[PDB]
Amino acid sequence: LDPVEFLKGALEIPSPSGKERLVAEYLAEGMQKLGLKGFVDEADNARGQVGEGPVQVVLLGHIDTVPGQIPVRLEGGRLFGRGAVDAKGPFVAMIFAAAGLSEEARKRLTVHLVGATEEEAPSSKGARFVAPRLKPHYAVIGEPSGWEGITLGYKGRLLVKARREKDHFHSAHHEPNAAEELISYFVAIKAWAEAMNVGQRPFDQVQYTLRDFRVHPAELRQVAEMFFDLRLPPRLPPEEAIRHLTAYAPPTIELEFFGREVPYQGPKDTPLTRAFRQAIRKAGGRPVFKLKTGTSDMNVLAPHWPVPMVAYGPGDSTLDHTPYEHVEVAEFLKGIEVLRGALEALAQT
Amino acid sequence: LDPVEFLKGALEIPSPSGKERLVAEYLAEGMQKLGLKGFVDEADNARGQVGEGPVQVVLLGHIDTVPGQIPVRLEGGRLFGRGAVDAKGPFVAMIFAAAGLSEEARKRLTVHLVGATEEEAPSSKGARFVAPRLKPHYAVIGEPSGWEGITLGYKGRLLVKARREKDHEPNAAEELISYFVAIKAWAEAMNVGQRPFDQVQYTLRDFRVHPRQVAEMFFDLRLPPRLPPEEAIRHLTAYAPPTIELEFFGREVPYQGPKDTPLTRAFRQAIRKAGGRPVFKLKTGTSDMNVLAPHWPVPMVAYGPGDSTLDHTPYEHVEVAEFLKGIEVLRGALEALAQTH
Amino acid sequence: LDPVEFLKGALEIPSPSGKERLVAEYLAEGMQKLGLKGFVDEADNARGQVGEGPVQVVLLGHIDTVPGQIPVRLEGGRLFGRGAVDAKGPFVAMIFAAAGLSEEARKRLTVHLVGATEEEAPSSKGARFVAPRLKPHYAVIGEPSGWEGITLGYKGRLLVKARREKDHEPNAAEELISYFVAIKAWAEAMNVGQRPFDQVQYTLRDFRVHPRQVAEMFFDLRLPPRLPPEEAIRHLTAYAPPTIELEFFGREVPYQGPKDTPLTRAFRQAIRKAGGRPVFKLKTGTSDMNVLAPHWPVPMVAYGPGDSTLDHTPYEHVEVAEFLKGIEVLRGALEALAQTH
Amino acid sequence: LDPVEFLKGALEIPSPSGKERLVAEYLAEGMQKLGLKGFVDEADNARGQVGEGPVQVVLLGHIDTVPGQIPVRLEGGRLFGRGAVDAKGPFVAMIFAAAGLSEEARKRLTVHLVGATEEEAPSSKGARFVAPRLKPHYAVIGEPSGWEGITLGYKGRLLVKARREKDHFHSAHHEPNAAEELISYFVAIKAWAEAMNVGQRPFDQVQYTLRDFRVHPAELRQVAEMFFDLRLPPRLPPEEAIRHLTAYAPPTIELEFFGREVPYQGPKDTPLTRAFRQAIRKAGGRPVFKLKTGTSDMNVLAPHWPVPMVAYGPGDSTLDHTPYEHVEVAEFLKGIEVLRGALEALAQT
Ligand SMILES: N[C@@H](CCCC[NH3+])C(=O)O
Ligand SMILES: N[C@@H](CCCC[NH3+])C(=O)O
Repeated sequence: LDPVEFLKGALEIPSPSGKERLVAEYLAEGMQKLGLKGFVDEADNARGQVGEGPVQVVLLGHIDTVPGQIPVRLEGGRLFGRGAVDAKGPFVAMIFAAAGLSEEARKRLTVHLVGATEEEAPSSKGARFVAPRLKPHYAVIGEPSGWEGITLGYKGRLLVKARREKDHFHSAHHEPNAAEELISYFVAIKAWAEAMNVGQRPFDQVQYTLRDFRVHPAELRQVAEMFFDLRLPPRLPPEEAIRHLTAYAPPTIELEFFGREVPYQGPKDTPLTRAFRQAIRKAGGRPVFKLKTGTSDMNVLAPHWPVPMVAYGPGDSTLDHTPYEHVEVAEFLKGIEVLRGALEALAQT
Repeated sequence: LDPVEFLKGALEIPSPSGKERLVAEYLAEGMQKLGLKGFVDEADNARGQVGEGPVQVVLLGHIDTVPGQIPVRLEGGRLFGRGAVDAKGPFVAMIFAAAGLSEEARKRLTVHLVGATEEEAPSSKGARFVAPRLKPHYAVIGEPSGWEGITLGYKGRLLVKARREKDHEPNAAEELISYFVAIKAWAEAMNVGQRPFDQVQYTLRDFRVHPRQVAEMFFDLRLPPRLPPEEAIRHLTAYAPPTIELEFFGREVPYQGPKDTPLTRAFRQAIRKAGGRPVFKLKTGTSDMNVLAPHWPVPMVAYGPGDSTLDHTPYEHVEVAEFLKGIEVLRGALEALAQTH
Repeated sequence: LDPVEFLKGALEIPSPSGKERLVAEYLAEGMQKLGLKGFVDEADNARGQVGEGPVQVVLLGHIDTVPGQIPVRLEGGRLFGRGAVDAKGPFVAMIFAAAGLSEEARKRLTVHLVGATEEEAPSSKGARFVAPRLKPHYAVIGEPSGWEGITLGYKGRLLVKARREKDHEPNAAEELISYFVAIKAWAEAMNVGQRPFDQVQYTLRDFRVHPRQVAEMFFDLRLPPRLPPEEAIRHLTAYAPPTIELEFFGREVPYQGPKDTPLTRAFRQAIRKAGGRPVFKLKTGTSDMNVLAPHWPVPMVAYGPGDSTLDHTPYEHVEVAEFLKGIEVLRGALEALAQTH
Repeated sequence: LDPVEFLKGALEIPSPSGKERLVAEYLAEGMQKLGLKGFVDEADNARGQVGEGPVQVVLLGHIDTVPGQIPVRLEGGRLFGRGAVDAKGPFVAMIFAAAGLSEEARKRLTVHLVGATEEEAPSSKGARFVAPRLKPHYAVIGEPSGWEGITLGYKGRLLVKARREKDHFHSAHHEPNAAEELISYFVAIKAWAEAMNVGQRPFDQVQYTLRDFRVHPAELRQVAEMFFDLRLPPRLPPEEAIRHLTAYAPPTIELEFFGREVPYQGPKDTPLTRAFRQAIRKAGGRPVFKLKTGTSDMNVLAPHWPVPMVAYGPGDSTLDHTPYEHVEVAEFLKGIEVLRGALEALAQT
């Protein structure tokens, strides 16, 4: 069973959020064959396990991707595919790493593998299913950090739907219509963020994105709806961010919040962090700590698992969600090498 | 034929822009019966004609409405329905006023009746159909002035489609918002110290986002005399970088006619005789008056019973008493200017 | 002593906050002469006292003004000057009303007169000096209500200094602007649908830029009952990142007293007897009523002749007739509540 | 006469705008000694000349600096001083370059040197004095481009003073006061620029800077004043930019415009451009074309001299106006070398 050919076959199985079963089965097979006792759980996660040691470590990735396949090709040193980077590659690298684990290490560690479902959706159903069922001492989240990167944190998230409906009236009267009231709210949110962001590094900025806007063709009534989202710095968790957005909203506007995720930023010096620092050096690289603008199951899991936790994976995260998503094979391989080393170093304490 | 019941039956026939034929039919029927030689023209306008005299008077209204039907009912002295005020009401008032003209006036005037199609749309197809097919000495536009009101002017108009196309920092939609916010701030600065007729009005009609990335906005400007379409277009294209593509359509010139005119004097007398106090008005929407001024270089006002603040609202209605006063005023004004000739 | 000429002489003495001594002197003099045992206290307040009765009534006004002297003149029935309305006028009206009290009332009431210092400043030093030195059963605050007007309430207040300090993309000044623009947008959203008394008012008082780079702003908020100082402070500090430093001072609680009270009833009678129609008012500024409510848990209103829209303007004046009606109303109200006791 | 010691002595003579005479005299001396016939003109420019050829080339720098000396020290390979980079170094490099010119080149070229006054002020008096007096075939503007850089353009400029005065009134009334009306104008300008800048590279963006804001302590009247400036892309020259700012200003606001400068962006392939491309290669570097966000006498002179023109100078322009302004000596020297080569290559056609 070869790392890159196993990944390729993973990439070839489409797995938009909610439709992960086929790939879970595949990942579970490969894990069965590698001695990781693979299976597919009640949430359709790809599950595995190796080792019998008392130190519980969870290697948790996600096996869903954003919708829309890209044809898979190995060409040059680059493997192309939806999920190459985000994040079938990272999770497959977890699988092979765990598969090549020392007897010494299978003595100190019990390593649980979770290919989580619906990480790309608001639910994170998969990570949430597993949260009350595992009690790790350490957790590694499979998201692309680059093979030399150790990511220490990810921003939180808030999804907002805003709505205005009112009686229709002539477009020449000075009173704003429903769409305009929504725009004006959004503009107020921009102003709020600009003030909130003064002097702040990107990890500490409130960021917003207008995702959708719809206006009903008006007849008796005007209806407009707006979907936006925020990426949340540590200083502004979701419940605080809701109080702010609510205070900036006039009473004419209906708000619905969802996809609440808390930010997470872990300390620079833990057993886990040293373990990866050492493994990247062994593998011949220069480790760099990273903080990421995105949101991951690290945010989802932090409230449940009060333990040292980082995110690691080969590949370049700026290829998330693009039509030419790919990883360098040599990077993917260094990725496996780093995961194994990190586990071994963990076991050597 | 009863004025109010005839209007009611007009309201009961949906005539959203482009689908005016059924109601034109009904209006033409009614005009036949009244001795107004009713018919439907090629542009599906309701047409009628009375009189033989040398001086041509056009009473031009419109018979399309914006969409959304209001259940038609008579209740508490008010007739409710889409078009009650804008502008089936005013046109029906024109029909009945014409129908009761003295034989004295029918020899001084020839009076043409046009229930125009597509006035609520960018085309104004209706009014543009008859523009070169009639040669008025005077013209009255049927839009709600209030029964004691005579409307001297309507703002011009410009419609705009803005488009932005990108690749998946801020996205196409957000960039269109920045444009919209700048044009708003521009309009506020241009408007400081101006009365409503002299203000620029800038409205977002629609905003469409398509998950490359692409977004469009449609805007609707109403234009004061100091800022006609080609001027407004120069500002807007100047504030748009080449990356935001603008399309212009629906251009109409503002119009504001003089306070003292034979038409104007006729209506003030007609109004006083009907027991009211006449009041000049400038309207902040746009009308077929704007479409027609460039073709008919003649005295022109807009008149009709009803309160224009109900235009396009879901409780559109006219007061019955006021509607009847509309009929009376029209007839007397028509009468007064037969006397001046 | 003539009321208007006495007021005039008061206006003619500058009393910007902190420099009230000369005019307190003059007011104390005048109160001596009137048999009101005039003096100047340690906080430089103008003080006076009349009556012997068990029920203490405080007529408290202020004698400082904002800076900028207006040439004092009597002209067209109007007395012009800094303080004419805010609030030398109301206090002088209180002096003369007290000076003409019946001997019947002088046995029911003891009436204290305070021309407070520094009411225009954050300190309100004056009113805070007397707060624990008097024990009123009722209190009247001398601020322009209009002669037919009785003021039930004034908004609270919060002052803010914002500072930003950097190294020479956007500069410190611009970043302070972003904060200001956000707090404005916050206030507009909080105010939608609220009457003025229930609105938050957010004013830029000063903006200082010093070419590291450093800039400061000073803001002045007026606060509705639903948003007192400590609440307003929680919003503002929440919307400020740590990089923008906020200082709070000048906090005053909003106050809005009940419509039906012996004080309130007294003034409505006094007003009717003076030939006017009494009207409750809520004022959008801040006053010593706000400073004093927390100390004097007793019925309280503000009253004085003059139109408060002239506060702080360069044409500040009171109409002479209205000023005299102020005297009359005050006296009658004082009289009416001696009768209820 | 040594390049770096001559520069050092230039840096030691303070020359804030308007007070350049002392340094002009010094620069003129050195030019006299080097055979460039130095003198100080009616505008206090440092003037020189070398060569008798029919091809007129002007090497024009500026000898004024922003106010505020920094103590001069040669330490490490770095020479510290107000003007090291902007722009006494560049002009001194012009002087020594011209001084070491071939006989072959003094035959084809007449090279005019101008150490212009008041370039850092709105006037640009010095460049404007010289504009009607020289008819170059080529012009090189002495501003720091880096020793490997050839700058092809600089943005234009507009200075704006805005004022509002009105009758004073109570701070609790909803009507905005004078300072607030000015802020609101500025905010409108921000919105205008944000829309103008959609999709635009920095050289093509309208940029603004609030320079000062004053509010009179109000007594009978409110007075507020605001000073800001714009850096102007090629698509928006100063007269167009005035129409825009004026349209966004309500009639209550008084505007005064000044320091109008037109943007300039020259073509990539001219005799001058090839001449510098070749000289940087000879000197062992990789030439890069640059467009700059700042404004220079290149903008001032372009309308007068319809000829190929670039900006060149050793040093890093991000040290303009900072308290530790300096140039690497070795860079300064490469700078001279490049200027000479460029002149020689010009003469060799
Ligand atoms: N009267 C309608 C339509 C104007 C366009 C004329 N074809 C309006 O104000 O929107
Ligand atoms: N009445 C003044 C001052 C209020 C502060 C009381 N010490 C104002 O509205 O600004």
